[PDB]
Amino acid sequence: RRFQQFVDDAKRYIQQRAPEWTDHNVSDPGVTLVETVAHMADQIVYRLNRVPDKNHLAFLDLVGITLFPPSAARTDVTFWLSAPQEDAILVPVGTEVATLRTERDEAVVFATEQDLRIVPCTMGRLVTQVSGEAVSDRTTDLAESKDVLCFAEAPNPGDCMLIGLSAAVPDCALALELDSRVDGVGVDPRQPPLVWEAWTEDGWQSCEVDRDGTGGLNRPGDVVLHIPGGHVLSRNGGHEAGWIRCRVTEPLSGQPFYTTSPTIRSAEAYTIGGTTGSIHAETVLDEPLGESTGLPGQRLRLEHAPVVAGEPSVLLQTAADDGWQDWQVVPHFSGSHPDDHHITVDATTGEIAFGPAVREADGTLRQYGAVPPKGAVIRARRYRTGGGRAGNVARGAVQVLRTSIPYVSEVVNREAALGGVDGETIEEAKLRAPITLRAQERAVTLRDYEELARRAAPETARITCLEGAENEYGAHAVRVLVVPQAVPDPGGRLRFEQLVPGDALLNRITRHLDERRLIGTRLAVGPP
Amino acid sequence: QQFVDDAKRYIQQRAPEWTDHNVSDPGVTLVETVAHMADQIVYRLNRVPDKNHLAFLDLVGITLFPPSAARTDVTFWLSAPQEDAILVPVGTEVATLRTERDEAVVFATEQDLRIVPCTMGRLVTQVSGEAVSDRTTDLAESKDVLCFAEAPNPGDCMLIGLSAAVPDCALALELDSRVDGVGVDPRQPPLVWEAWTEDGWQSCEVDRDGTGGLNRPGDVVLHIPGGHVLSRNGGHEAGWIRCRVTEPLSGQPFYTTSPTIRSAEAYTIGGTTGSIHAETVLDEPLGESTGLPGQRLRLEHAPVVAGEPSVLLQTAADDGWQDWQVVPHFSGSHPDDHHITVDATTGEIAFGPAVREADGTLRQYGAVPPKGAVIRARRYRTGGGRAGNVARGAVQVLRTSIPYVSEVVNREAALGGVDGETIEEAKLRAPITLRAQERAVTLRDYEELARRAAPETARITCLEGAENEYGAHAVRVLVVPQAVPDPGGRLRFEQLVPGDALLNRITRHLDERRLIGTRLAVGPPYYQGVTVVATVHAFRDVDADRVRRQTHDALYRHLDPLTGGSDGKGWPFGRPVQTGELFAVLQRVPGVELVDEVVLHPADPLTGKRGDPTNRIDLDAPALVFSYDHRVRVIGDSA
Amino acid sequence: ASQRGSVDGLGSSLPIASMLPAVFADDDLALRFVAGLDDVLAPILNVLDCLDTYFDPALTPADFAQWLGTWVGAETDGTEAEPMLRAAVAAAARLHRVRGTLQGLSETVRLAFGVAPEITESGGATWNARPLGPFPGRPRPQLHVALRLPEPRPVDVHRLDALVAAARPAHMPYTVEVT
Repeated sequence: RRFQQFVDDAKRYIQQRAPEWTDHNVSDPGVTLVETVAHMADQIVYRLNRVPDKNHLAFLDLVGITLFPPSAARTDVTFWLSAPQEDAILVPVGTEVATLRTERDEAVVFATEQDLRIVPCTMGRLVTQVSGEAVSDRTTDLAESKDVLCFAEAPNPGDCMLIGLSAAVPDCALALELDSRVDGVGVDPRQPPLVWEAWTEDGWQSCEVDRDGTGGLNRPGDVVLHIPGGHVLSRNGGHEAGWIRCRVTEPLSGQPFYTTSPTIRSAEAYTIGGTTGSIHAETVLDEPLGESTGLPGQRLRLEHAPVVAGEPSVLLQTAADDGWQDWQVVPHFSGSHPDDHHITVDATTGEIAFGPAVREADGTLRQYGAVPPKGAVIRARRYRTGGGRAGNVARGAVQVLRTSIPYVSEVVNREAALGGVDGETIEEAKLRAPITLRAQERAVTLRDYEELARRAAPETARITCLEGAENEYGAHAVRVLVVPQAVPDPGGRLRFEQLVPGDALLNRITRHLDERRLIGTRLAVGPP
Repeated sequence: QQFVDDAKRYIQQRAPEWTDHNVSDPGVTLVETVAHMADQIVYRLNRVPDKNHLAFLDLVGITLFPPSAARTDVTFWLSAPQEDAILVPVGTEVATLRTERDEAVVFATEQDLRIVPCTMGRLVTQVSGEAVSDRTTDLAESKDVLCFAEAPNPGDCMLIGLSAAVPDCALALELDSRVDGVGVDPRQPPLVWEAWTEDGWQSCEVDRDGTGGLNRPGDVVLHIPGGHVLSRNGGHEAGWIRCRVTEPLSGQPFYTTSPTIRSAEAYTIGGTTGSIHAETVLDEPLGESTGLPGQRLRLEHAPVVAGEPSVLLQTAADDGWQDWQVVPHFSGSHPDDHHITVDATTGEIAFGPAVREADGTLRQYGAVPPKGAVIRARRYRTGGGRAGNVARGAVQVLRTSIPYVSEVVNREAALGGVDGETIEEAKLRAPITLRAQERAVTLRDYEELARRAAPETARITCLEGAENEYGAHAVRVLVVPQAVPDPGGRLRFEQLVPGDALLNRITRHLDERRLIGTRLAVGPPYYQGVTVVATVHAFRDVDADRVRRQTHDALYRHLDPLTGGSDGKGWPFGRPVQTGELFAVLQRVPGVELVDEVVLHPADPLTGKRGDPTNRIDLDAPALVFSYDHRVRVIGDSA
Repeated sequence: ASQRGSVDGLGSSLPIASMLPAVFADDDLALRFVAGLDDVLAPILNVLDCLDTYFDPALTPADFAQWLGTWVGAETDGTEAEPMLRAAVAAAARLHRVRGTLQGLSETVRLAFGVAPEITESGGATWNARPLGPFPGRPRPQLHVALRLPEPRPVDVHRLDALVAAARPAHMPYTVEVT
């Protein structure tokens, strides 16, 4: 707008020669450089006029604006293995599995969150069952010789098959053998939509298919499945194994069922892999920064992505005679005596600050936070990156597991990344302040009361706020009329029942307007 | 507020703290120790916090108030019944005397108006409650009948015929008369003149004329209001004109020998059309819009004048042009609204910006014009200023003589014309828009929003009123207009009551941003006059005459409504009137030795009544003291 | 005055010696003397290096804290204790966003005394699906402020009276009760 100018160029500083003091008659080749080498005033004057981004953070904090923080993305990491021999903790927490590195850029590295365990899964009880035919305490239909009849040959909606899964573990990939003698007209495996369940403690839960010889047992197949959570199975008989339900849906017009399904002869259950969720993160060790200048207010930057908001992700080590001194990060400085060793870090960038110093009245250089002595080497022992948009990895891209600790060989994610969001920049936040600072938030006048209802429920068609008339209680209360949306039929008529707003719609409107309501203004809503 | 506390003389000379050179004033190395450059740095360093304040102010988004343009009403007299057309072109700047020390404030005719050279139609006479029932035809030339029946009946009226009525001008109807017997004084005759309109009957003003009505032959120069339309009146198309007659009205002269009617002729002297102190810029394009959101555009005229259609931007829709609204801030926009903001103090136009949300998506506030569409600005208004308020309408180049029309007249002083606020003033406006955030709610807000609504008022303080019958209490605001010492000292009163404009204006701005459903009241505080009579004995070697002069005024200065009290500002609205606090005033007056006693009387400005003698006066909280003329006895051996 | 003089024992991020030419850096008097000139100019580079902290209310010197209050209207009059001012300026801009609301009176009262108050008023928020229902807030307006102070010195009532005076929305009466 109307800004003062603070520039006085360098050359017109040496203009101060003042040869009005006797016995000093010298030119370029004279030991008078202490005059010229004091040109640093040119740098100081130039630095005065600048208003860098660091200040713009303060006036954002001063007016109560919270900088938008960054996040990361979460995917579905699935392991693979070919030797299902036992059970143990084969996945230490935070196991790192990363995408392949190509010519383009350094690969993005993920990290697991929950420990995964492989399990030697076997079978329990397999019994013939049709729609309406309960188990009725039967366990040995296929454990003995002969064969078990798939849905009593003829299937129908509500039909099911009885399997057992010994020692169920909520996170594993299970493979089942379905050996059925072929009889009648064969069908494509995809054609009969055989939905698989697991009968969890909360009830039946669906399952997906990742093989061809599944359901449509025109040939003896090996159905594989990833276990969707824990379960206990409907314990009836003599097998406390886990459960999988082979429920059969209705015969679709294009996806029909065929009578006399094959009779299963042999079967075996054994797990293959494990599926878990991962959060985009990484751990970096021993990133040295430089040498401290021993001055207050030092700032250091890390040449990597924003740190991940968890436990203190920066462990600054300072060289000292006794060895390595470790600094603990603190949220904001506030109170920090010179004795304490405290630092400040930025979540959304690598800017790491230090103890700032101010000179109040009488000087005394009141120092908040200690200062590393001159020449000390500073290194980052621990560093947890992982935030940002660059975690929105394409489906089925992550392929290599880091350091190859366990027996596992192949890792792949079946679903694309959820998608993180980059933290807002200082420049970006400089555009929010004119808007987000003055968004009403008071509900004073008539126009604001009707407007605020829309922000609480944009789906509403008409809202108007009419003040409670005189000769009424509430100390000049207010009334709000809400008109829910509705299509009045192709027939040109609309039922009155449709005009009644939903109870939740009234509540969500009332809940928001209660907080921004002014003191002592009674409100009530409802259809006119 | 101070970063440094050094200067050029502040040289530390701590070289001895390291080295051993031991001359306080050497020939040379002291000169090298002399470094003014620090002084030229710290002086520039001290102003850094100020610079950060201005730079950070922009972040809050507050701007500078654009100047407002003074508006005036002017009338083109003709002094002839002719010129069936608009007379004077729009523009024709008029100004004051072009003195070399004060620049003449120019003006500009804004609008245009067309009048009709109408002729008098029918002529009728009737009284209150009785129809016309007269000749109604021949009164135009003959068949004389006494006017108003020579009696001041309440509601006597007179219809007048005017073919092809004039919706907007100043009328002048000739009704000659033979005046004899009694001559009624031209000052304030008891009649009311009204003209028919679309809505009904409104009062019509009257201008200067040489006859007082029915005292000498002559016409009357009525001021036809807007909305006047035509109707059927006998054999003419006459716009109805009414002449109410009132009673003797507490002694106002009225006649019983009223002169009759002689002839008729219409003159339609001139019309009315306002003008403002702001030039116009017509159809100035800004450039070609691009599909990007958040664009900024400039103009070629810096101080844009405020107003509801401040710019009136238009975009090239497929149907001519599509207009744009103007909003002070963009936070209230919508994803498909048409809203613009303008930094009118520097002529900058900014469209709607695009803001990223927490989800990482975009929330576009305000629609963006389609790519490749033409962006054009209909018109601006530049100018306005404090000097735009003319005094008495004495433009003095108000075109007294013109070859075309007789005269153009501007009597009533122009209003408005608020100057653009200074940048320094804005720093004192930053908390108000950051504390109140508009929409005044609490007690302090009414103390501040009143100033913003009308800064020309001297001072405002708001107070809760008497409780109502439903348990609440309507808000009350007190107004003290700026006062000038019109009489010989003290104040003349009747200036502390606002002229029905500050009451309307201040309340009007507040009422829109007021608590809903709560009554709002404004007015002046209570007043009561106090006269301080005493007796002070002067010294033995002083002139009591000056002591007599000094004692009266110095006593008065303590009770000033506008700048009284010990502080020297307006009274704190509730400080009781007391003698000891006046006793503090008396003792310090020059040429005094001792004081005998002080006597105080409550009083009112309406009359010369003096209240009972008392020392302590109970002054109500929403009230102010009134200082009056007072005398004290000065008995002493004076010189 | 403020006494913002030079500070002993402070270094600089721009040493005068480090900008000197080569060979020049070999002398004994030159290196020592020119280092002396650093002492007078040292603290100027400190405030330029650390200017962001000179604006944060939670850390900036006391003088600016009162000045910072005027930027956002913190109502700093009457406080003669530094730590009391520290919270007011930082928290001032948050209050004005909700000034006059339910939490507005409570937080401001809580801010001035450190204890959360108990308030009862004439208002509320309810919904009814029934057409044209009532609004049972209260028959007449009323505002009450109650403070559970541990040490009620008989001056808090006036302080609560003055403080709540600017908090109420100029619409309803009030009363002050202090433990």
